[PDB]
Order: sequence, then structure tokens, then C-alpha cells
Amino acid sequence: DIQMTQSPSSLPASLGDRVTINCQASQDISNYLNWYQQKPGKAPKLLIYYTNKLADGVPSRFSGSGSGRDSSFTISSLESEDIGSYYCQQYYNYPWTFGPGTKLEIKRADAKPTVSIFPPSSEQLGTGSATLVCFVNNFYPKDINVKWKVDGSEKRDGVLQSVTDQDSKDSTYSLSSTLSLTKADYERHNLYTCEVTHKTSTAAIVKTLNRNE
Amino acid sequence: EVQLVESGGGLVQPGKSLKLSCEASGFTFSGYGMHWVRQAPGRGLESVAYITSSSINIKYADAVKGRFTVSRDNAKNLLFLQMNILKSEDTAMYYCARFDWDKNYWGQGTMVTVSSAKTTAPSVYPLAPATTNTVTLGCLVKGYFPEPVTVIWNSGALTSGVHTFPSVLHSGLYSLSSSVTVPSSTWPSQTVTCNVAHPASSTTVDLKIE
Repeated sequence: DIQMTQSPSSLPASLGDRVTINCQASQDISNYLNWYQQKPGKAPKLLIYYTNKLADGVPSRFSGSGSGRDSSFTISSLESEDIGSYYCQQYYNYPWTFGPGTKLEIKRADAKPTVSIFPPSSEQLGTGSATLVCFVNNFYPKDINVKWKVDGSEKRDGVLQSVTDQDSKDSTYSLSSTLSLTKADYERHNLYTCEVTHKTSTAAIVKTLNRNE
Repeated sequence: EVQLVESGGGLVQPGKSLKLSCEASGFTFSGYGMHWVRQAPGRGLESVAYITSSSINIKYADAVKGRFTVSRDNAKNLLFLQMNILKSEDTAMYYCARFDWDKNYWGQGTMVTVSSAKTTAPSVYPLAPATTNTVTLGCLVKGYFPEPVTVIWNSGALTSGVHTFPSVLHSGLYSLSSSVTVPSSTWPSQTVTCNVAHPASSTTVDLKIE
């Protein structure tokens, strides 16, 4: 099993910029390296084959180069349609292994999140269940920490989170965090906090809810 | 020209089996080595199996060894993947592919969902609060199966300040939320209604915030 390494994991860039992704194989692959692009909901698309050869119909802005275990992929002038994921794959030995991927993102100014906490609806409580939601919207960069505290104690059981893709209009990221409890377990506590840590502030953004109010 | 059409995908209970078929066209199928590749949600790509043109040599991923079986009908231009004793770890988009020295051809893919859950209509709940000069509202679309759901605001007229989040799977069921940010002077003087559709259960729900 040849292990494929990809650096960086994420690459923020501007339109028109020259962009370079790096690929590293665990052992010699004799130039048997492919580069693919992948966009949401679609199959991977081959861009480069045999380290540096441009696949048929692929735009001129794409290129590759590599010396044994080390390889690179270049976009000479970034287009908005190039925003997606890039994978390097060796076809020297089966099983053919794919790298983790490099996501290209649009470079942008730093942006503080807007945090909003929501109690379970009375309609849901009538069903015997209780879900608390917290929206952490329009932040940049992508790296954020969002946690639930219940009466001061960090709660992880029943917590789910998802992050949107980079916004088309403003290039920010948005996150929804959900804390699912039974009505009985929700009534067992009073203070519910959504605690947000982002590099835009040394102090945490804290939105609280008191079950009684 | 060259076409690859997968079929057989769908929802499956854990431990049960499924047969994926891939129909080839626009090339001499019998003269090519064929591949099955999968992509798990949010995960990367993994090679599942390889079969030669004559079926002489067959190769598998260690994750699928002794559970999955590649076969081909060259007379009928068909590639098959017999997937047995299914685990939730096999939930992925499955692709049949032909790899040339300089070209690649992939099919559309078929989602294989390994779940002990059955078709469930979602529960739609309002998200209303209990300065920035804005107010955030939303909808919680809870415990539905299978994917997808479509969410909109005010019949699709309201797209500014909307964020529809990727769904999350828990206990076999999906949950998803959508947030809508509007200027605070505009709410509740101007109605905000989320419109949710779950085609699988034939669900169309509208929910006014407040």
C-alpha cells in the first residue's frame, strides 16, 4: 500500500493567482501520477496524467511536475470554477491510492462570527424531544471551535455540527451546531450555552439560554 | 461517445446484500480492464475492485476482501459488483471506471446507503429567538430518511442572508437546519416562511416564523 501525502490541506487564494499543490508518495512511483479535480455532487475529473501530461480538452492554465516521490500541480491563473478539491493518485501499484485532497478556497479578510442560540420549540417539546440549535454565521477563516455547555459542563453527547461551503457572495463560512436531548433530560438543567472560539478574538463568544425565561 | 451507466444503488439494511451493474457503450468493452471506485460522504476516494478484460486477474481493496465480488458479461457489455454483508462503512457513491494511459471515464455513480432506517417524513420546527440591527431565524428539519430534502424561504424569493446547512446523520435518520438573517426592522412586519420538501415521503411543509 503506497501512502500518498498532500500539502497543503487547504489553500486560500485570489482570482488570477498562480497556485501550486504538492504531492508526496511513500516510495518511487515511476512518474505514474494523476491529478484530479472534484466539485460537489460530481465524479472526479482527470486533469494531469503521468506526472506532467495535460488530459484532452483540459484548459491550458493547468500543469504538473515531479521527481520520483515529490510531485506538484499548478494553476497559472486561478478561475472561480477552479474552486474545489484536488487529488493526486498513483497508478504504479494496485491498490491505486489517492491522496487526502487539497481544497482551494478564496482568500478573504478576517470576519467575526455571528452567534445565535435557540431553545427547543414548544411543538417539539410536545413530542417529548428537545433540540437546541446554535448558528455561528459568516466567519473567516474556516477554523473555529463551537461547544455546548450545560450548567457549566461541556456536553458532547447528542451534539452534531456541519459547516457550509465557502459563500459565493462574501467568501465566508457558516456553522450550525445542534444539541439533541429528551424533554426529561432538558428539564433536568437550566443553563445552556453555545461557546464559540475563533482566531478573530482571544475571548470566546458566548450565547446562553435559561430554560426558565 | 464513451458512456458508463451504474444502477442497483439505494438504501440497504446492514448485513444484507446489493448488486451494482454498470452498462458500457461507445467502446470495445471486452478489450478493457475495468474498475469500481467509491467515495464515502465527506471522505476521499478509494479503489474497490479491478477486473481484467478476460476476467483472468481480479483485485480487491482489503476493506472489501471476501465480502465483495466483481464479475463481467462481455457479451452484454456489463460490469457487476456483488456487495455482501453490508456495513455502514460501505455507505458511499460507487463508480465504475475505465483507466487509460492518458484518459479516464467514469460513470454517474450510484449512492449505496447502508441504514437500519426506513422512509421517514421530517418534522419541521421554527427557530425564533427567546446591536447588529439584524435578526436570525430558521428551521430545524428533524429525523428524515432518505436524503434529500429541499429547503427554501418565502417560496424561493428570499435567498439573501440564507444558509442551508449540510445534513447530519444520527441513529439512522438525517437532520438539517437552515438560517435566514434579515434586518431587524423587517421582522415580524415582513413574514418569513420556510418551505420544506421531502419527495421520498411526499412531504411539502410550510412553516411561518412566529
